[PDB]
Amino acid sequence: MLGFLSARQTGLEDPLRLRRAESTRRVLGLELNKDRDVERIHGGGINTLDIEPVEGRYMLSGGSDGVIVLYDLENSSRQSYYTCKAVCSIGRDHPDVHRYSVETVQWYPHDTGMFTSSSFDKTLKVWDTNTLQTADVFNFEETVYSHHMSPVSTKHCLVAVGTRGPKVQLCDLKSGSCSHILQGHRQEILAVSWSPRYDYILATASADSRVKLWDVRRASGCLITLDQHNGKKSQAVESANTAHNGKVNGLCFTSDGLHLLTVGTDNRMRLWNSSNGENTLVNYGKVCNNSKKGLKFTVSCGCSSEFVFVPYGSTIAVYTVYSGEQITMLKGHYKTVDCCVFQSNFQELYSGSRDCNILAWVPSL
Amino acid sequence: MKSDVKMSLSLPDKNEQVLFCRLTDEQHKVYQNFVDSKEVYRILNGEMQIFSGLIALRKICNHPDLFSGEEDQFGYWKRSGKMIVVESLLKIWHKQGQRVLLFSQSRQMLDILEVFLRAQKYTYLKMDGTTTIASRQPLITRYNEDTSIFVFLLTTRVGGLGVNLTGANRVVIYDPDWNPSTDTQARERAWRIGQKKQVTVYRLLTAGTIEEKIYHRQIFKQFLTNRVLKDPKQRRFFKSNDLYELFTLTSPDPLASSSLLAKMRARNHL
Repeated sequence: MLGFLSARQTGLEDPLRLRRAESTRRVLGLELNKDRDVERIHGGGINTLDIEPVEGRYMLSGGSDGVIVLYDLENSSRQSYYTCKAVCSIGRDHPDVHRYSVETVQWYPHDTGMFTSSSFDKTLKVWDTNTLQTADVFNFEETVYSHHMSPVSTKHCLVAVGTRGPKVQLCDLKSGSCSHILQGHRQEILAVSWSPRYDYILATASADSRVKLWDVRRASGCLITLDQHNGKKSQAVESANTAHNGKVNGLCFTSDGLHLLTVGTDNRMRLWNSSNGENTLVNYGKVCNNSKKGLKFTVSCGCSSEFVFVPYGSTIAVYTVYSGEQITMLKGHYKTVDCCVFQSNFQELYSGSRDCNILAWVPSL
Repeated sequence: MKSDVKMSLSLPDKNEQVLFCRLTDEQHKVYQNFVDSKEVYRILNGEMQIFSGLIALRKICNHPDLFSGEEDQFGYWKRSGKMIVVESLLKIWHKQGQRVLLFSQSRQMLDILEVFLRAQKYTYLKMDGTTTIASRQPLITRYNEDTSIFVFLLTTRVGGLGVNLTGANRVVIYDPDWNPSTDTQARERAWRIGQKKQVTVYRLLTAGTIEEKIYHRQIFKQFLTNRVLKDPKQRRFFKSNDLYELFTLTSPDPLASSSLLAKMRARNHL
């Protein structure tokens, strides 16, 4: 490294080099921090985590017991050891607490004052963070597997909601209009994800092994259906053009939004060109998932090389996105891992799991 | 609507008078009898279709063509009150040298109106679904091009729907419909761009009969359309309960998440 400091100091390399190279080095050194803990408040498994996009200070967490916990990730104590204390909590006694498992929880992008949470009680509740009261409730006729707000939409404030119904619901938080539906899937939609690049592109993955990208502005159905083979097995599209050979229970756009990572119960991850849905043929080997619900996985941001952190049974498997090389498998959970979320400021990873624990992975040294 | 553009487009004055016609003696008798008839009673019991009754009632209010009664041939004007009113109006307007546009939801009644206008010296041009389609646009153009043609009988179904009839000045809606949109487009045939003369709309209705209840229906519909097209603060239609007692005769005499949450709280406070 001292070469890196000297190169930054003398202008030989752009400081961007030291940032990104060091960010990468930090990601490769991710290790279970026993010098950091997260306060145990979930009686049930953690299904979802969400670090706020602005300032990355707070984390939401949704449990199988229906409670939403709001953690503070800043070490406000002077010690080197600290527990991420829980600021608020939608507990068992809150009048608005979810009746069943909270399946997704998300900060409103652009502002920390509001977050949204969807459950198996068939509701997507919008919360005022400050008063911690629901501002809105959208009821669905069918259990919600995942929702997602656009990280980029300064213009629209739609929430895409995937339920066991075959239809994708768009809920407009600006005047509450939960009628709009995207039609074209055939089984439960297990994962929805807005593009981080395009304001109105939504990718939706379903148990029918198909992933569709939508232009929700458009009135003419899906843009693209991801196809494993890109045409080697080509059929008049009625059942072909499956992204996977099982259910597709996970979606994640890469940071710059130019590629799409899908994980399905064929124990594969694929990398897709988000513009024409073409398969890049990145291998990734075998990625064990048998989750019957959505599988929440993330990518890294602001490193020399992009990484994807995928729950792999009871571990987090780290892969290089564009080459497939498995960096490492982070082994610290006791039961299957449900969600991992990436803290882009410090290359920290938080992962919840069915054993009612949230483990912080921080770079070593 | 034609209020956000009126100052920027300069249309002439429009009027929407309504006339509550009074049913004549023979008309009253046939109506009073048929409401008391066993057929209406059975319809009230739901034994068969209501539509038959509604047709019959509308016909009665429209002319006694249930039963036909020299100078008392079928389609006689004096036999039905609305025709008396039409006579008076067309008389005054013909004296005004003005072009009239008379609409009727029915087609056979348009025929009785036609024979009437023969009985008068009113030069008309009739246009319904039976008039040939190819002769349609030339008929409209003809009526619009010269003022010789005085009145213009029209069935509302072809008479509405995109034809331009700026030539006519006075519009009278002779027969109500269950559909407000029908009569609305009918009356709106005149008051368009290019109407360089004032136009008034007369809705001829039979007080206390079926036609008033149909009027109530189409008002309630119009309010429902207003509640969702022009503004949701519509006033509740308090006049009627709108039941199946319409068979009676009762003649007169980025948003920063606080704007969002504020908006949400507003909506969910209601």
